[PDB]
Amino acid sequence: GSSGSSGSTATQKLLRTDKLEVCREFQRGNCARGETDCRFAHPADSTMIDTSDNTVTVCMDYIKGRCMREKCKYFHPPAHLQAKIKAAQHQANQAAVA
Ligand SMILES: [Zn+2]
Ligand SMILES: [Zn+2]
Repeated sequence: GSSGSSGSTATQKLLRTDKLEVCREFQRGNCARGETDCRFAHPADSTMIDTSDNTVTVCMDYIKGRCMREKCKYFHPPAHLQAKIKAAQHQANQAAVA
């Protein structure tokens, strides 16, 4: 076979929704809005963080309201947030801009 047509651009082609951008301030302890008034998730453990993208996985089950996965090892976002994501899946209208 070809075994590699071409690698001009080094980047995959896909998109996920279970990815929360970890805050930069909180990490050091500067964020005042907190995971509550802050859109970015605040990892308390700060262990499942990738220094490559700086994003944490999102528990799909939990989002639905029932999280009983096997040894759930994903971040659990707050209520306000949990929704922000849900809406995305369920076709709906968007609010104005800030
Ligand atoms: Zn924050
Ligand atoms: Zn979970």
